[PDB]
Amino acid sequence: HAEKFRAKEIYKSENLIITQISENSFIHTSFKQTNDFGNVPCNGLIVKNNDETIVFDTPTNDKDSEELIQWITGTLHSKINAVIPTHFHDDSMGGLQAFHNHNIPSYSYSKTIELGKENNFVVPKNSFNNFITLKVGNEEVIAKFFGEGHTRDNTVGYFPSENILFGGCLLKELEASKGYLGDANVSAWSSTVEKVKKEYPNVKIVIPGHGEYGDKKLLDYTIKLFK
Ligand SMILES: [Zn+2]
Ligand SMILES: [Zn+2]
Repeated sequence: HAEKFRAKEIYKSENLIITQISENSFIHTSFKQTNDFGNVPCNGLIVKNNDETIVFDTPTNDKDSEELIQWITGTLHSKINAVIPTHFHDDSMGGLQAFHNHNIPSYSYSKTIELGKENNFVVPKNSFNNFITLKVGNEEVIAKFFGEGHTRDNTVGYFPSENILFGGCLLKELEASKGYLGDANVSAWSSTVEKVKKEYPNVKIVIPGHGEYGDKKLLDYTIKLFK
């Protein structure tokens, strides 16, 4: 990592890690319990302007979501304008009920709601097809569907003021394996990520759904992996 903004790990408990990666954005990392490999890390993104934030992805469960919400409200001293699960799997949406219990507006791609309901998961209350821009303070965030890949509903988040891309599980960390393909369209995945890369050429940081963030190289790696 050689970004002009030197990343800072500003919070660490047994269950949640916050890593500041730009002046006003932060990776949230929590864990998914798998009966096979123990706890595996899962990422989301917090963006902030003044005393307002937007969160991409929930932790897998309400307890960790509550820890995250209380950290934002209690330590970042900010309101949460919105939460945006980037796909229907638990590592993006499993802890959504906690956000609803705080009356935090939730948004996802329409297909995320459809696939969530098919699995009797709690789903967001608002939907879009195929992008939305939401205000955070005097800035905005983009949430957009570019095509199928890891799942058929996966969306990405972009914070243009700091050129931060939250790729979600559509994006892989460098050298990652292909991961869980049970819900994937591997035929479209590379083309989808090519579209993301074309749309955000000035990207500075790319955050994958699991593992280590980096720069545009994660886009190139993920494209190549699925060709
Ligand atoms: Zn997934
Ligand atoms: Zn994932």
